[PDB]
Amino acid sequence: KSMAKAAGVKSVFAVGNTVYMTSFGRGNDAVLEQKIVDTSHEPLNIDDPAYQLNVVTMNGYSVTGHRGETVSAVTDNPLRRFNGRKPEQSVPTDMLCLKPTLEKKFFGKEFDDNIHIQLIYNILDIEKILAVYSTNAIYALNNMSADENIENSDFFMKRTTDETFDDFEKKKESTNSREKADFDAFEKFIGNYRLAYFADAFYVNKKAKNVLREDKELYSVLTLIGKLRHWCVHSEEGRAEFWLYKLDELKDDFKNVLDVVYNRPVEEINNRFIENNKVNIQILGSVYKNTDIAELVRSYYEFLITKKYKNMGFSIKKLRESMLEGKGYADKEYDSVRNKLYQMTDFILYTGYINEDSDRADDLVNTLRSSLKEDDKTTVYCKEADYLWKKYRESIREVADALDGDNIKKLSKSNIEIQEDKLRKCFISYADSVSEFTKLIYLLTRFLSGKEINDLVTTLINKFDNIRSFLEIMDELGLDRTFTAEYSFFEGSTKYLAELVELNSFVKSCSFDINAKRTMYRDALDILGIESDKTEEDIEKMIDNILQIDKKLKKNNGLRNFIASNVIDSNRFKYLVRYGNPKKIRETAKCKPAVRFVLNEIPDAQIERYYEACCPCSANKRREKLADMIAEIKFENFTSEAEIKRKNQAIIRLYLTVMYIMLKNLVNVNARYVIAFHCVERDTKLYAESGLEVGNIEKNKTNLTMAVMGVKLENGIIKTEFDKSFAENAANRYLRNARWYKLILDNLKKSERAVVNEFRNTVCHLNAIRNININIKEIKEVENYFALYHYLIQKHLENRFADKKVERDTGDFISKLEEHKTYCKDFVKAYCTPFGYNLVRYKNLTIDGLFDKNYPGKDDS
RNA sequence: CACCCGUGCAAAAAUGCAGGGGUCUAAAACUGAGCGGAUAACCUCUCUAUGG
RNA sequence: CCAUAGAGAGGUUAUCCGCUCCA
Ligand SMILES: [Mg+2]
Ligand SMILES: [Mg+2]
Repeated sequence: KSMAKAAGVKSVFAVGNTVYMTSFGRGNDAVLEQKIVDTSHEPLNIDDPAYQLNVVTMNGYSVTGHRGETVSAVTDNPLRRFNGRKPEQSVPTDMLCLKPTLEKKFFGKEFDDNIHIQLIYNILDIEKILAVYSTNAIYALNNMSADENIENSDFFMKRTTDETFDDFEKKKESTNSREKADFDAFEKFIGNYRLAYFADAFYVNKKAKNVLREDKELYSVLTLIGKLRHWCVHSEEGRAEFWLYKLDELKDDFKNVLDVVYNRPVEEINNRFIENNKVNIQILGSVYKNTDIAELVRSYYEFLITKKYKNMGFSIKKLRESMLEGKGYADKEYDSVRNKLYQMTDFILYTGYINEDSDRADDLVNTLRSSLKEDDKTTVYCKEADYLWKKYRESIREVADALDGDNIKKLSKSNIEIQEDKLRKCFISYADSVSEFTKLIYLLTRFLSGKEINDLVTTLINKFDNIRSFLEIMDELGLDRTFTAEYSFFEGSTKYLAELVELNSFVKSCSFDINAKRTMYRDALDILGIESDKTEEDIEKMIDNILQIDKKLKKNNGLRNFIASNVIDSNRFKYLVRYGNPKKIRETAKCKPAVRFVLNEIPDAQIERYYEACCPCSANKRREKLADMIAEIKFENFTSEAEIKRKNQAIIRLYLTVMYIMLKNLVNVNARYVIAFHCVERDTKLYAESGLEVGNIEKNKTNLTMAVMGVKLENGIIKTEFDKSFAENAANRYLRNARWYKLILDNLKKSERAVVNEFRNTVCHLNAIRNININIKEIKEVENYFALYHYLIQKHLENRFADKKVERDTGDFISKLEEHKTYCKDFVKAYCTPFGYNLVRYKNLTIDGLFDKNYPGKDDS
């Protein structure tokens, strides 16, 4: 929407007395355009300008650019920020007024410019996007313990890298009671049958078989994840504050375990590439007679794994099926080998366009870049496809007639020896030459969904690209880039970016272990709610009897083998079994308002499909009628009678989707408050250095927002009222406003230290939705996930504060929370006060409508 | 539809207009041609399992 | 033999995140 950004004005920096401007270069690169010194402009980039200045004024610059459509826009002078209607030109400061402190921390001294602060804030944001995912992985691992009752377990909380497994093993005969339980929890964790759900991190493939890793390696993985969560959320004093940025000093055991876990896919991709694609390689070698097979395998590797020339500027898939349309290859005979035939045809087209038809590819991309309507694009594709078919008909037929029958088997067993030294110089780098930060990121991604795997890496790509662009900009201007010894990790930001993009080239979701079907069957029974009178030591025997494991399902066993054949292998069940406690997600599925409201986010196509598969007329009554089908699903104990069974068998996928969506987005909601508390700790640490008496944050979490606001606690409560002088003497720019200072003070006067402490503990340990089955029991309506999550956490707080002394404000809040079966809109802003020093974050995390980026709504005062 | 900042005009403190903000929040960037990952329907084959 | 379910292969249509090239 910003016409200034549309016209190409990437940034407006301000260093010293001058002001520099930049434009959008190639991708995320920034290129200087011109500099301003007191309404006098000296242009830069004379060779290829991006925009020109029409009139330059003290309070703004007018530009016109030709990025897309010629649009004229106006920018504002950075030196004039906070210098309007009441020394008129100075470098702007941040909202928190921590710019000098952050600069003196990251770099060796103060800087009289606002370029370094943006890089520092990007570095800070790197930690923000890691705490959300790191505490999410810890949620899954801690939840894999399958605790049935109320669970407050904390295993990874105490884990630290400073001690190795040799010292940890010394706690077996230790005379301290706490260390006994510390070791017993680890023993129970490694003895768990559900570690097979993360076989890529907990299992090693050594006919051979994949077995559980050694205890030392399991402990190292667990300690690494726990310490990453600890460092991401908390802010430790001393050298522990720079653990992620000085992972070089990790112990030998942790280094070796990181190397081993990272080497698992790379060895599977490089060392057995020929063995995995032998049939295709041999067929292509027979086709391309004149080429060298050593170069052919390298080209195939570039086409499949690296995929660096694949961005040819046109859709090879669409080209291939415009070429093959209307021919004999659409028959039902070739679907058994389509997966190889189509890919080999794509490789043939890609090689042709790379080598001999590069000019034709350039002409095609030029024509496509100026295309008007959809009719033109398909016509150009049809013409190119006609040429490609007339050129490659014989080769395609030769491939197709040698891709069936005994020939596939013969080429699948025949040995092929190939000089591979050419392929080595293109193989993706092993763990030997890959940095510990990226290896740790890879290890972390083993414990979360594939969608979050992509999101976590890509955000890191963007952040490191921004860091690199900022660093490059300050080298052109002659500024200082050299970080202090604490943060020297960022000097190699280019190589970290390269390693991260290389990792993203091949990263996939977590992989199960083939010997993990009995546990998944039991888990599916628990999730669907099928119960048996048999004990724990007999249900396993019954599962072994039915499976007789490579499955051998007996005849006419009914739901017993129906589940084993149709619900263990489902992708939805794979997603849900590693996320959410199986014996708990059934009870929360009984919340009719919760399932009814979550069904609104489900696509109107999925809803129609599953309504047509259960009932035999508006969408609202459709959703309502299928919501109670999801809620009260039932089965047997372990015409219409079979019909009501088939209905519940059909509703299984929608049930699993509903549960997974609810749990995932509730954890996403909790991630915001995890980030907020991390920020509170970090900013307390920063303000402590700047010269502000912040007190002890651990005792009272509102100490930051009290010291910044200027108030203090005496006799347990604040004895200071509103006075306009306090607003203007605030430590940061957020609280300089009188009305919001007053509102934050008012909400702060009705909070409790213990309540805020437990809010912090519940947000960090994720207990609010770990005991979701208890805290969701009585809800009248659900309006959004903000409301649902806050109801859950308020119910948890009331449940624990049942017998402890609670003062008038919290008592009134709990009374409201019990009278109305919905979250109390005042309790949230009462216990959200530790974020008051950051007013925008505080308002985002208190009133809904402002909470969600994708769901804007009206804000009430 | 949040917060802050610039300018213009009523006005004694804020409103109305029009803009900017990687240095505000999970939150800087318009269009076309594509690439990778993930999800959700529909069509056609193959392999399943439940039922009449 | 028909109904339903779930997987694998190939396409089609939305959607989100990131990246390359051009204007
Ligand atoms: Mg904690
Ligand atoms: Mg930012």
